Amino acid sequence: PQITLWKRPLVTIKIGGQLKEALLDTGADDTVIEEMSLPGRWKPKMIGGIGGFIKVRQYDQIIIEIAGHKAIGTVLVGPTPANIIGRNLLTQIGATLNF
Amino acid sequence: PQITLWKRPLVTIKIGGQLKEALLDTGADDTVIEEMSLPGRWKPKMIGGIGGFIKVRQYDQIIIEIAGHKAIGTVLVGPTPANIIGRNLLTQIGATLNF
Ligand SMILES: CC(C)(C)NC(=O)[C@@H]1CN(Cc2cccnc2)CCN1C[C@@H](O)C[C@@H](Cc1ccccc1)C(=O)N[C@H]1c2ccccc2C[C@H]1O
Ligand SMILES: [Cl-]
Ligand SMILES: [Cl-]
Repeated sequence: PQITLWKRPLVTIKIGGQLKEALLDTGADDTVIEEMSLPGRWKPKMIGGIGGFIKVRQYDQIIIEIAGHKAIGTVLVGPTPANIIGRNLLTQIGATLNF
Repeated sequence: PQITLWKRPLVTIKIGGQLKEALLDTGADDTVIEEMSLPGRWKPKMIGGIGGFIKVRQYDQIIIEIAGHKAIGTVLVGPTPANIIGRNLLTQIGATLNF
C-alpha cells in the first residue's frame, strides 16, 4: 500500500502467534516489541531512544508478518512505549519513503 | 526521491541559513533539532520516546528546507540525540511510505 503520514503509520503484525499493532518507523534501526515470549536463545542489548537507553532481550531469526508481508529478522523485546517496526524489517517488506 | 531503508534515511536540511543532517523519521510525531538559535518566542513541550521524555523549546512557523523541499512549520529544539524530521514536516513535503 501507500501510507500517508497524517497520523501514526500503524499496522497489524503477527509475531509469536500473536496479533499486535506496531508503528512503521524509518527512524528506528531495530524492531522493538513490548514484553512477550519468543522462541530460542536471546542475549541482552541496550538501545537508545530520544529519552535515553532501555535494556531489551535480543532474539534472532524471528518470523514476522507485517501488514500481510512476511519477513525474518532480529526482534528486540522489552519495556518499549510503542511496538516499533524498524529498518531491519522494513527493508524486507520492500518499504520505501517517497516524496 | 524514493528512499530505501538499508541505511539510515539521512538528508540535508537548511534552517537559519545553515545546512544540517537530519533523519527522516516516520515514527516521530514532531521535528526536533539539536541546540541552535531560532527567532521569536517559544513554548514548552515534552516529547517522549524510548528511554523517557525530554524537555524542548517549541518554535512555530519556522522556515526549513528538507532535501531541497521547502516547508514552514513547527520545530522543537533541545537535547535530542539526533536531528529528526517527523511527521509534521514529512506531510508538508508530501512524503509517504510505500510497499
Ligand atoms: C530502536 C529504537 C526504537 C530505540 N530507536 C529509536 O528510538 C530511535 C532513536 N534515535 C536517536 C538515537 C538515540 C540514541 C542512540 N542512537 C540514536 C532517534 C530516532 N528514534 C526512532 C523514533 O522513531 C522512535 C519513536 C518511538 C515512539 C513512537 C511513539 C510513541 C513513543 C515512542 C520516537 O521516539 N518517537 C517520538 C518522537 C521523536 C521525535 C520528536 C517527537 C517525538 C514523540 C514520539 O513520536
Ligand atoms: Cl535483522
Ligand atoms: Cl530494495
